[PDB]
Amino acid sequence: DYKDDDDKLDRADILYNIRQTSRPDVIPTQRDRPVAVSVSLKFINILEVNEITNEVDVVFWQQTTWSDRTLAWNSSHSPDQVSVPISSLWVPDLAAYNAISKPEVLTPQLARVVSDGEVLYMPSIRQRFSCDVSGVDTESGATCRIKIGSWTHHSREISVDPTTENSDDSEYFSQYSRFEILDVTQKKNSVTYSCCPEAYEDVEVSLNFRKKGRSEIL
Amino acid sequence: DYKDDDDKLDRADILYNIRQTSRPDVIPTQRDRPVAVSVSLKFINILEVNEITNEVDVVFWQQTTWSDRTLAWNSSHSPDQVSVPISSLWVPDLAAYNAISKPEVLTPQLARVVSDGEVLYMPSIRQRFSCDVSGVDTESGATCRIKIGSWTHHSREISVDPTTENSDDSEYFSQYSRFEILDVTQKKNSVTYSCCPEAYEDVEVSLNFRKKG
Amino acid sequence: DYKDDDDKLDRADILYNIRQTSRPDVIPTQRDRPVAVSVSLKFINILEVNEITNEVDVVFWQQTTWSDRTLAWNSSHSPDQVSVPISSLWVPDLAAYNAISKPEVLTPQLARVVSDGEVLYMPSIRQRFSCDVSGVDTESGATCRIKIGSWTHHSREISVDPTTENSDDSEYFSQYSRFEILDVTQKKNSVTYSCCPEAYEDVEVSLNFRKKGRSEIL
Amino acid sequence: DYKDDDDKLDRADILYNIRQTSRPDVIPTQRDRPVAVSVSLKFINILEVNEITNEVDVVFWQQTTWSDRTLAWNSSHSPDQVSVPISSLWVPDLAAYNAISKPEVLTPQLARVVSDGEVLYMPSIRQRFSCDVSGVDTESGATCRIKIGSWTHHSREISVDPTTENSDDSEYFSQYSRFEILDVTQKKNSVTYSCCPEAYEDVEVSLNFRKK
Amino acid sequence: DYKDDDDKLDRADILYNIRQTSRPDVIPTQRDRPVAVSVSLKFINILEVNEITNEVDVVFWQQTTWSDRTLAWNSSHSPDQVSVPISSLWVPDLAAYNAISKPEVLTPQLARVVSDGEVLYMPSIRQRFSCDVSGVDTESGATCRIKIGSWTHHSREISVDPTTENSDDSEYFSQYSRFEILDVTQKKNSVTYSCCPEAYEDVEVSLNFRKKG
Ligand SMILES: COc1ccc(-c2cc(N(Cc3ccccn3)Cc3ccccn3)nc(N)n2)cc1
Ligand SMILES: COc1ccc(-c2cc(N(Cc3ccccn3)Cc3ccccn3)nc(N)n2)cc1
Ligand SMILES: COc1ccc(-c2cc(N(Cc3ccccn3)Cc3ccccn3)nc(N)n2)cc1
Ligand SMILES: COc1ccc(-c2cc(N(Cc3ccccn3)Cc3ccccn3)nc(N)n2)cc1
Ligand SMILES: COc1ccc(-c2cc(N(Cc3ccccn3)Cc3ccccn3)nc(N)n2)cc1
Ligand SMILES: *[C@@H]1O[C@H](CO)[C@@H](O)[C@H](O)[C@H]1NC(C)=O
Ligand SMILES: *[C@@H]1O[C@H](CO)[C@@H](O)[C@H](O)[C@H]1NC(C)=O
Ligand SMILES: *[C@@H]1O[C@H](CO)[C@@H](O)[C@H](O)[C@H]1NC(C)=O
Ligand SMILES: *[C@@H]1O[C@H](CO)[C@@H](O)[C@H](O)[C@H]1NC(C)=O
Ligand SMILES: *[C@@H]1O[C@H](CO)[C@@H](O)[C@H](O)[C@H]1NC(C)=O
Repeated sequence: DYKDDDDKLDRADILYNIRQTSRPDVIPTQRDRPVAVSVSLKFINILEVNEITNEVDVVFWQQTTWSDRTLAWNSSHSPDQVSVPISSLWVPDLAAYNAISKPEVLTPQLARVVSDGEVLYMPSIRQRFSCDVSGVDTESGATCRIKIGSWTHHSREISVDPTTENSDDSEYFSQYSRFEILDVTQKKNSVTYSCCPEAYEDVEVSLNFRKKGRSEIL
Repeated sequence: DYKDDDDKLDRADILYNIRQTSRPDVIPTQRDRPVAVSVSLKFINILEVNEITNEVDVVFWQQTTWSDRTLAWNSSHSPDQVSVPISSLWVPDLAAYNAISKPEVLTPQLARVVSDGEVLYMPSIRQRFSCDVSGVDTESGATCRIKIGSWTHHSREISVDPTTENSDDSEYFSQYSRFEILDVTQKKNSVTYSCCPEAYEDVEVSLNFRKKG
Repeated sequence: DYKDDDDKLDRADILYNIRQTSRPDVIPTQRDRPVAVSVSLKFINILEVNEITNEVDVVFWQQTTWSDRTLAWNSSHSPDQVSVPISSLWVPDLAAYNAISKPEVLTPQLARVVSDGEVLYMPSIRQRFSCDVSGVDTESGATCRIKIGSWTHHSREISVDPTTENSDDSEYFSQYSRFEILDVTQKKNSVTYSCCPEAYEDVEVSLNFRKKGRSEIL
Repeated sequence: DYKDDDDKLDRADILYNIRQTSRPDVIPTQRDRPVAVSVSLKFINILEVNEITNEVDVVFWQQTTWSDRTLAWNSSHSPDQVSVPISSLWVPDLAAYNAISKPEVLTPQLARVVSDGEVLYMPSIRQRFSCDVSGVDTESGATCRIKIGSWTHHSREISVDPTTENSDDSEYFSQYSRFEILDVTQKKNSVTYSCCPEAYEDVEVSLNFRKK
Repeated sequence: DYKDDDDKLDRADILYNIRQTSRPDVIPTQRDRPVAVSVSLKFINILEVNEITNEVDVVFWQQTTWSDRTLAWNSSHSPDQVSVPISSLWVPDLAAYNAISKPEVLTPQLARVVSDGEVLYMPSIRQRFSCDVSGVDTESGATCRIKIGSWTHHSREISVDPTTENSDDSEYFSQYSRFEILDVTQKKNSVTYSCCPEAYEDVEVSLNFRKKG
């Protein structure tokens, strides 16, 4: 309930409840279905691009959501959401398969838990990637592909699905970047290896971008 | 009162009381209203300015204050204030929305708790930002804007307000910097996204500065 | 069996069982044989090659497995595998003898424990090495050798064995690298020092790689 | 007692006593008086100097001492001193007001606790500062001032005092540096802010140095 | 018993025994004598040298050993040696007097404990030092001296013994370095300061090296 959101004791009790029920290390599979993790990257900046080494340095908000209805509560007379340290929660073990640096989280490591069991987590992350930088200094731009999925959970355990297919991230991308975004495409993809049987679901993020205000030869 | 400030046992007891009462992970919403967080950035140094990439590296003291009346005590014959490790306290989950590096805290992670429940927290932070660097080597200078607000609490849970809206920062900015400030303003601002319902309050800090001639 | 894989209470109980049985600081010697650790490096990216200093900066997945039969459970009607924080497990104290930076782990620090007691651990690691970079700009390429073994356990306590002896890592190495891999060979080798006659087993990883576009103008 | 310093059980007992008595988060104020913190910086290395940006990169030993009498014990027949992890002790919340990087501690984080309750702590610290570098290539040299005081305790709670006003740090400063030290002065100084009522005591360390 | 080395339960019990007896924060002084620490550096690489600033960036293995007989056990029918996380053990608080960066430890932080109570600890460390780089491009080479000893324990509490062989230096030093080692000499010395009592033992490591060519 909206009116009761700022009831402190209620929030403290909800946090207590969440921590009693939460299993931070066990996947919240419900009904023998995989955990449906939804992921959508919102690019904030493109900081370094190297066309020779095919490397980019970027900042993005990793919009992440999933359900654990064992965390759910009756919010008819209590807050609808609270913030929770992610150390108290299970969080999907996502990794970018083509990252070449550690994900640097720039933000407080808190998630929102909603009374219906939905969890929202959105770290601001600075990270470097190996991807196709060719064409960045052209009209059509470069297309850098970033693949994100579970590091240890195959598709029967975790499914990683995109939220919105196409965007140009206009509400998020810095107007002061040297670069501009032409399109961001986010699609389901699946990876397997010859060594190892199971398939892994990932989201393949296609970042099409170019140098801004480039001087051309016409 | 200040005459009892160095009563060690009193300080120990106050710290004990604070740790018994404090809920570090719960917003201290009193009277069913948002937590009023007051913030002002005091710029100490401008370390690097890259007009190629529109990036700045700065050091600032983040003066931060709010109230949690449940922490209050009667200081008629006891210390007015004590220092407390911030891990013992709730602290607002502030973030700079246009930061491009982690906030590096340079100073002991302690806050002051006043006997009326007021909390004062002021880390010296070195951090990099993406902001408009155009004009830094002109008379009018550059204007670099930094937006600071709660990362996870919307306006009904936390309000973030500027302590003062206008400053020359003269008491704080390093006289030895190769840069000089023309103005620092701090304004209330609201942020919303099409994806999401609620609004998030922030403080928009506008740093107008130039390379000294 | 895999129909029971998403039974969450079962997963929680396996994790509990593993944590009750696991001795994280004790080598899991079975019978009185050394722990047999299988290791195979899959190179993902070659970030920097410094011909002046003979140094390389690389990213690789360190495919690692060993068994601890005391962790095994009956999985007739329970999950075959779970993910486990490596803090809950013994892991081999592997080190690269010619590393010149710390191994930076880019991925969630989780392992897979299989119901037969097998443990699989595969961190993505960025690390710098001192090695022979000569030849990198030639058809034959450079051969960079990295020796990896236990830091404190001799051959009677831990044996370290390569899996695949030869490969070009085509499933793993980035197509966007300015380098290309000719061959990755991984062989057993033994190290002793005049101070200390006890043999230490290691895998010698020979990375044969070359710069793309070796022929240029000037 | 000299003879008992290496009595290991005695050292373990003292450490146990210290940890039972110590309040690491409470200032050790005695007799309604501020904690007297004595501080002296000894510069070891001047690693980088930038005359354009007025920044220096230095290494120094922060010689720090104070007393907590509640830690004292009778050492007539036991060790006079032991080493203690600082996480078991209260240590002053000192910070350099013009630091522009994190203090990087290069040494084991241990203090010495003396049987009279004196505590000695001396980290080697690498840190960058914003200060006046002009004149560094001249004979008179540059004078870089570094202000060190409590970050959260005002003068009623903690006094920060120099041990020794003048020195050229000869036993400490690297002979192999490309800079040389002319003089290091360390003086009491007091800082007040228009926002806040009380004064904060600090040591102003004036580092007079030049390129060789 | 080496045939009993792989008895897992035996190893678990030894670790239990070590952890019950170990005092990680107390110097293991036996018979009212200083802890006799043996320590020597084995250089693996010289990565960067700057003759202008007199700085070197090197990698070495810190061969370290000492005794704590309270850890001893009877190994007639049990393992002779086990690996132990150093968090479970006292370790000498060694530091380099002329270090200008943190010691970056590149290896698992385990020590070996032997059934006679000997402890062996050998971190691979990358670290930068301020030292005499003059002569590096000459036949005579440079002589960079690195001074290492206890940070807080004087000579009556900890002694250091750096005596070791060096004709095996090519077993350790990288063949791929830009530099070559002429000699590594490691000798006892003592340090005192006018301000303070006691002497602190150190190991003066003289790294005599030159650029190849
Ligand atoms: C696919 O799943 C998601 C998850 C989160 C979001 C999301 C949340 C969101 N906020 C709540 C939130 C939840 C948790 C953490 C941080 N933040 C608000 C807000 C506003 C200003 C700065 C920061 N966060 N803002 C935006 N733009 N997106 C969207 C989709
Ligand atoms: C709007 O909220 C605030 C919060 C703090 C301040 C504040 C506090 C303050 N000190 C107390 C304090 C409380 C806590 C932590 C550190 N410091 C004193 C002082 C002086 C010299 C260095 C350090 N701190 N100094 C200054 N200039 N501003 C002002 C407004
Ligand atoms: C010689 O021993 C090994 C060990 C592991 C592997 C292994 C595991 C593996 N995955 C499972 C796993 C277990 C644990 C941790 C991470 N990953 C799958 C997978 C797929 C996409 C990204 C990540 N991991 N994938 C690949 N290619 N190899 C191979 C040989
Ligand atoms: C104003 O307060 C002080 C505090 C300490 C000192 C002090 C202590 C000191 N040592 C003891 C000590 C205590 C504790 C920690 C480290 N060290 C000896 C020694 C010698 C060689 C390296 C290291 N330490 N050496 C020097 N030069 N100064 C001086 C004044
Ligand atoms: C003066 O005291 C010492 C201590 C250790 C050594 C020592 C130990 C040693 N190993 C055992 C060990 C003990 C503990 C930790 C790691 N390692 C073997 C070995 C071999 C290959 C990589 C790693 N370690 N190797 C070498 N070269 N020296 C020598 C003298
Ligand atoms: C939630 O609680 C309210 C009042 O406490 C009650 O009327 C309502 O039935 C509850 N909802 C459910 C689903 O039990
Ligand atoms: C506060 O404390 C003093 C003495 O400690 C007492 O005189 C007074 O009544 C107390 N209550 C209030 C509300 O001040
Ligand atoms: C495993 O448990 C199943 C399930 O009840 C049972 O049929 C059988 O006894 C077990 N199988 C073994 C021990 O091989
Ligand atoms: C210290 O201990 C000795 C021996 O127990 C005792 O005789 C002496 O009186 C004590 N000193 C003080 C000052 O109490
Ligand atoms: C050591 O232990 C073995 C059995 O554990 C025993 O036979 C022997 O007497 C013990 N003492 C010595 C000195 O070996």
